[PDB]
Amino acid sequence: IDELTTRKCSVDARLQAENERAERQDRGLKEAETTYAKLVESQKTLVDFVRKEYEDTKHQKY
Amino acid sequence: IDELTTRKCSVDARLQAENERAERQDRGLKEAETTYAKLVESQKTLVDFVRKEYEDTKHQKY
Repeated sequence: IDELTTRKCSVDARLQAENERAERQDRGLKEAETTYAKLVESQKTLVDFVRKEYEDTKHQKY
Repeated sequence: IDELTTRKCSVDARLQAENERAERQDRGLKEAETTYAKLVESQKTLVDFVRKEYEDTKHQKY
C-alpha cells in the first residue's frame, strides 16, 4: 500500500503536469488558430486587391 | 497640320493620361509591393510562431 502511495504520487505529479501542459497546448492552439484566421483574412484582402489591380491595368493596357 | 493636330491632340491627351495611368500603376504596385512585403514578414514570423508553439507542444508530449 505504501508502494501504491509512491506510484499514486508519481502519476498524480505527472497528471497535474499533464493538466498544465495540455492547457498550455490548448492556450497556444487557440491563439495559433486565431492568428491562422488572421492569415486567412490576410490573403482575402489582397486577393481582392491583386485582382482589382489585375483589372485596373486592363484599362491602362487597352 | 490640323489633321496631324487631331493626331497630336489625341496622342497628347492619351499620353498625358497614360502618365496618369503610369502613376496609377505605380500606386497600384505600391500597395501590392507593401502588402506582399507586409505578408511575407507576417507569413514567416507567424509560421515560426506556430513552430514555436508546435515545438513546445511537441516538447511537452515528447
